[PDB]
Amino acid sequence: ENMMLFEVVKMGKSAMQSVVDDWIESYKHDRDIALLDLINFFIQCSGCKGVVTAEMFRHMQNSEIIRKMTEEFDEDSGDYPLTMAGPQWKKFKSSFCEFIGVLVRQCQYSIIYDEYMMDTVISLLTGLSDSQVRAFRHTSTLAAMKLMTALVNVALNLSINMDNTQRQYEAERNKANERLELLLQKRKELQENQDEIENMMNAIFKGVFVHRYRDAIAEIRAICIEEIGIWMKMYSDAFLNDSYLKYVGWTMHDKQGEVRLKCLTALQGLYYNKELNSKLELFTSRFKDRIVSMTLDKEYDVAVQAIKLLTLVLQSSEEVLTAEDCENVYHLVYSAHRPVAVAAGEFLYKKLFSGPNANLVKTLVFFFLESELHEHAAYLVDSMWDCATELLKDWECMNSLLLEEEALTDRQESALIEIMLCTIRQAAECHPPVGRGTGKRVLTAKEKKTQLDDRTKITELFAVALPQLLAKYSVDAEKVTNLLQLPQYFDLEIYTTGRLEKHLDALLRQIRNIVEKHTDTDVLEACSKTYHALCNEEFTIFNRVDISRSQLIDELADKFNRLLEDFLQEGEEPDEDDAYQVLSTLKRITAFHNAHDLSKWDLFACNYKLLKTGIENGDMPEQIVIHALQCTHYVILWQLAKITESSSTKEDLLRLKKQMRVFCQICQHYLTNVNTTVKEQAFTILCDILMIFSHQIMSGGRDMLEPLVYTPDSSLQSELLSFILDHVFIEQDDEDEASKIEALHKRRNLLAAFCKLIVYTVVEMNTAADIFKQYMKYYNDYGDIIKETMSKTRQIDKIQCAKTLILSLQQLFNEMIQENGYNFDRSSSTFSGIKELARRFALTFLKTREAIAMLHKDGIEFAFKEPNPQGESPPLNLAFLDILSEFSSKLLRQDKRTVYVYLEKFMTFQMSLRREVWLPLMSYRNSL
Amino acid sequence: KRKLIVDSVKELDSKTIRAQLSDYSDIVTTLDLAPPTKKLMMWKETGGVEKLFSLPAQPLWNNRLLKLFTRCLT
Amino acid sequence: VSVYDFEEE
Repeated sequence: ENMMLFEVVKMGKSAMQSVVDDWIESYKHDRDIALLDLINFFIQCSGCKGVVTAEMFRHMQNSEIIRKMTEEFDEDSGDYPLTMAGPQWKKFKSSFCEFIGVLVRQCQYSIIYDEYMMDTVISLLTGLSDSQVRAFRHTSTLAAMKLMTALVNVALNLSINMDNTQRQYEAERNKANERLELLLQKRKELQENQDEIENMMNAIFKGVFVHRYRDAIAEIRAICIEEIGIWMKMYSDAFLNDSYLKYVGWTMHDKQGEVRLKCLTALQGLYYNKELNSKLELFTSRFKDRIVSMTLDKEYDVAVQAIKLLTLVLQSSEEVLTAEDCENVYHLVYSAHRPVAVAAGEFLYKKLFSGPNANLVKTLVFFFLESELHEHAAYLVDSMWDCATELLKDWECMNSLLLEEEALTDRQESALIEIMLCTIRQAAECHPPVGRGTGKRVLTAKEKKTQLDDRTKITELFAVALPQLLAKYSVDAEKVTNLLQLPQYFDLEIYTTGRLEKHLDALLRQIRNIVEKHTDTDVLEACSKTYHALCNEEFTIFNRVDISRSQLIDELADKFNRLLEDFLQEGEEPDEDDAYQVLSTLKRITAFHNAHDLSKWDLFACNYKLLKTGIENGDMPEQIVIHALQCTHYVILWQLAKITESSSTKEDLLRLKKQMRVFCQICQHYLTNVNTTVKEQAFTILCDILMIFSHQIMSGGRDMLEPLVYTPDSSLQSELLSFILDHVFIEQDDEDEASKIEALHKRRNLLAAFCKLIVYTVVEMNTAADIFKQYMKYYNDYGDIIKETMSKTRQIDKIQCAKTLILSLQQLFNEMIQENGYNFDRSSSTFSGIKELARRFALTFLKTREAIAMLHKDGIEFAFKEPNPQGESPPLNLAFLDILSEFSSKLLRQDKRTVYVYLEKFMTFQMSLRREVWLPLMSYRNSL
Repeated sequence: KRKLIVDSVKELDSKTIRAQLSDYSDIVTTLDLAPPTKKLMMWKETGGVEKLFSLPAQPLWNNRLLKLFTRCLT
Repeated sequence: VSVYDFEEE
């Protein structure tokens, strides 16, 4: 049956040559019947459910057959087989294509020349390829294109048997005259058949390809380009020309990514071919700028292929690319998208990276410094982890290159530590840096051994070298902070088990040297984080390192006391140089009091004493204040950690609660300070404190700690919000990109600090009103924070959320009048946005039913709460409900009259009579 | 009416293709850079609302202090 | 380069 053949290919279960061979025998017995089922197979592969008949075939031309098949198409949707999803339709797409191809290849030695089957098929294909019906035009174009590839395979076979027979003719001439004669007739017969196969190929090409490669439908565009890429590859002698390649050239500029991608894979195929083509030179000279421009394709996948292709070009020829082009490709190792970054990494390796690795390491350093786009090397190292892993892991080569003696500039030494430190991090932590890596992909067995071998080797090499390097560069703050991060990647069992105790001591000394000789904030956090990573109770160096750590803080703590003993005498008016001395030890203490339990030294007093002296006299350098606040904060957390048990105590808590209590009041008055950074610091710690000491400190079976009852006051609740409105929501414009985004992230951090207090009931939820109102104004900056906070408030009290929402709108209403007035134009694009905001707010709405009710029931009270003082008693708040009308849609049908009864308790009978200005009332009630 | 997709236009004309060839500025873009400072790399790791709502505003470098904040979120 | 000059239609 007609349908039997189509349903076979879709569901062949078959060696498809079996269907083709069975089809071919049906053609030898009767040609007309077999062609009818081939025609009907194409029609049906298009999704058409109609049928072409014998009488239609005999007397009807194809344009008429196609018009009748469109009539009877009898589709149920706009989908056809080639546009369906699912593996059964992708399988069908493959059966379809292979059937066309095996069919032609099996008819290639006889039937294909019978001047009957292939002219029928081709005529049908190109008539359907000309149809406005997309199912037919897309499917025929795919069929013609696969059809055509087969013919290219046939001509390539003919060309090979034409030359084999030429070699058999010259051989028998070179050594009987009735066989040279049978050979020259065989050569002429083969030439005739070549001519017939070129005719068919030319029919498809001029009849289908040159029209359909520029099809309105991009997928049809992509089918043609992929297939011309295939012929040019398979029969390069006949098809690798300017007159076929021009189509690929032009289409590279297509506006659709799928199309541009197929152009590049097609060209990629003509290059791993890689064999001395010169007609490719002319094409690349003309289209090289476009190919380079596609390294920044809007679509990423095309950019990768563009880069990959360009790397082939380098191999094929290299001279072609020119310097500016190469540098544009190099810049992309810094790209956000790793598939681009490592493609450019490969181009960079190939072009300019080709002990031994000593100079290759220097060139990486020179490259990283010459390309001033990134200050660090994390992303440079990750763009090349995959290709040049052999080199980026030669730490011994980098190691003694910073030590054992033109030499190295000082920027280059700093570039090399960061580069080296980056290789170490990516080698120990086998993941890319943030924004490059996958979603917690876990590790192959070989990855895991490679991950444990590297790690020991790092440990063993730099246990010995780390203390030397630190000594040589102890004074540069940039290079110490880097160096100090290596031990957080070491395996510490190796320190003990491999005769290394001497070196650990030698470094721990060099670490206590740097803390003493530095005041940089990063230098000191590195010192504290490493001492933490070395004081792990799982390993046997804890006692050795702990002793050194206890000696370090015995020194700094006793000194700090001595400095405060002098700095705060009543008549010892301290100068700015005495202020740097205090700041230096305080900062060193601060950095260590974060990551280390320093309650044994009881430092609350000193910090307290100074915070209370800056408040009383108001003369106190910001940095002493900021750092004291930090230190105090660390002192209370650490105590609360040791209230883990009460194996500890029952009486110490009264002191701990009092210190949190006073520290809260101290932060609260540093929050109104004039200096921005002091405010942000007091605010930051306050948000953390209030969350830590919330009611939440004991639902998790933590009930012992209830007496730690600090709820924020009404005073602070708003001064906290005052901080947000003055320093988070700021005037908007519309040191270049890098610093502004830093500032945005810190403003986001501060806003989240407060919304955490909202979502967690620390401060009354009414305060979110002045935050929700900024949802559209600050969408890109703070949008995501605002809509997850307001949905968290929704999730905990849906109607309270609605009650705060419309007060947010109520607070954009009285902003609008505050400067302008009560006669303000009520269709302004200011008003219109408040209306749009509300529309979007409405969409947030299952228990939605009373939420929306009181929703309306507060907007109603706000809309007749103040009457017009000199007017018909219109009201002052009449129009505000045009906004609320955007909430009517989400209302219930039953309370869409309970809207009224409540509406009517407020609305006088006289109001509805009046219209002009009163319109907001009319279409508020009309909404209901 | 019929759901069968009939295309009124089948081909892009010559002039539009000439236009595509002479202007691709709308299908190329500027380089989206990865975080180019160490601190901008940190703010991408701890940024996004999920991490920001589960981490304190003042960073605590020892898990014991950190835990004291994490424990109090539900 | 002139064969690659688009003059179709």
